[PDB]
Amino acid sequence: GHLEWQKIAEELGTSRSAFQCLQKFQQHNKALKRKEWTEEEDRMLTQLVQEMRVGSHIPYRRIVYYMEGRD
DNA sequence: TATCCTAACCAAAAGATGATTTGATTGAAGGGCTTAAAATAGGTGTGACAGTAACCGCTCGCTTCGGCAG
Repeated sequence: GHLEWQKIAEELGTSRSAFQCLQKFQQHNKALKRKEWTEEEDRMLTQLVQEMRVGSHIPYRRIVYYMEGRD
């Protein structure tokens, strides 16, 4: 279930640890790197942009702290 | 589409990696000692010497100045 990555590393059998396995998976996890879009992400992105943006300047990536699976 | 992620790459903050320059240290030498001795030749100031110097709780005895005396 993408959980207990110590067990995942042990099952891998190449002497990897949980942290390395998780790092590699997250760097190649479609669920994390959101090529997709969701309604709540769009709504909250619009809300934060409208709250903060002045003129043509918006906090393009500082919104990522609030919305998951982004950069 | 409006917008984004962030694979691989461009612009900028910050975060870091080694070579070079400047602030700082010091190793060795100029130097200028030491007592230890032995010595002739010396000059006087000064510091003892010494002196005067000066400055710094109860109960008797004794006395006087008037108020009548002479």
